[PDB]
Amino acid sequence: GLVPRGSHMSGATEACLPAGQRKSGMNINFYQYSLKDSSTYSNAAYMAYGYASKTKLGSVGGQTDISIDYNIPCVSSSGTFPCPQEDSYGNWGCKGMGACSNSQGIAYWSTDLFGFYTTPTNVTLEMTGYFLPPQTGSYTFSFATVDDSAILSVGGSIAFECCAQEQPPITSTNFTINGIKPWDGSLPDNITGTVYMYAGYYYPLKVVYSNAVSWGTLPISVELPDGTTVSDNFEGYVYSFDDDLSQSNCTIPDPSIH
Ligand SMILES: [Cl-]
Ligand SMILES: [Cl-]
Ligand SMILES: [Gd]
Ligand SMILES: [Gd]
Ligand SMILES: [Gd]
Ligand SMILES: [Gd]
Ligand SMILES: [Gd]
Ligand SMILES: [Gd]
Ligand SMILES: [Gd]
Ligand SMILES: [Gd]
Repeated sequence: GLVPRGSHMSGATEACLPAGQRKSGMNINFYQYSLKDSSTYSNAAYMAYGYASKTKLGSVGGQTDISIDYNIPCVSSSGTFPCPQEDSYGNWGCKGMGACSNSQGIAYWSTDLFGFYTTPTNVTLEMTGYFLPPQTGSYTFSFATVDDSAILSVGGSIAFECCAQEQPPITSTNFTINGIKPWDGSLPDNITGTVYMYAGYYYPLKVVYSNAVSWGTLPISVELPDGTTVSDNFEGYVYSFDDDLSQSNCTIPDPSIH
């Protein structure tokens, strides 16, 4: 055949070719989330778009280094230092610091989330941008763990619409990774999702992350078609573009035949 036949049942992931000035990194938007609310973020509609109905706190652009690793303070005999969760013990102390005098269960203010001053104990954030595959093939995105609730979505009309990165969130709940905190309690370290991508196309990427209490954690990785893994620092892979709703040709519904 002179041409490829295309993915079966138009199953290729939609991608984009935005024509404007590319910027390195993802945009991060921050939204209010209530301390100790362990229910709101267990709903798919909230995690897909509902988060943006709460007050927007602010934003930071140009972020390439995207994993979350937030540790609450331990107010200790020798001063105040962040405590790795695995080093916390008793009621409570932090290994190497002694007993901590402060509550685990209050809000704490910090810039650790992308330099933005907020409460990482209780917040929801939305990361948007475009993933640029350097290689054609299967990419496997993963969260190593999820504390508390998160989704990852890849593709036009799944993450967001082409050339419209800055618009209000779309309603798609067809998540690439569903790390939504279960009602039942529990969940494993499905957690991963696979997308077949064609080199040189821009794939919309959305990550929505929430925490209700204390520690927050979301280690983000992707396994490339060559079997190597990129973790935390996605520089060279993620980009933003200012909205251009007028760019008629921006959406590529089927990169497998374009
Ligand atoms: Cl601290
Ligand atoms: Cl100790
Ligand atoms: Gd990092
Ligand atoms: Gd951190
Ligand atoms: Gd940690
Ligand atoms: Gd940080
Ligand atoms: Gd669409
Ligand atoms: Gd947490
Ligand atoms: Gd592999
Ligand atoms: Gd803009």
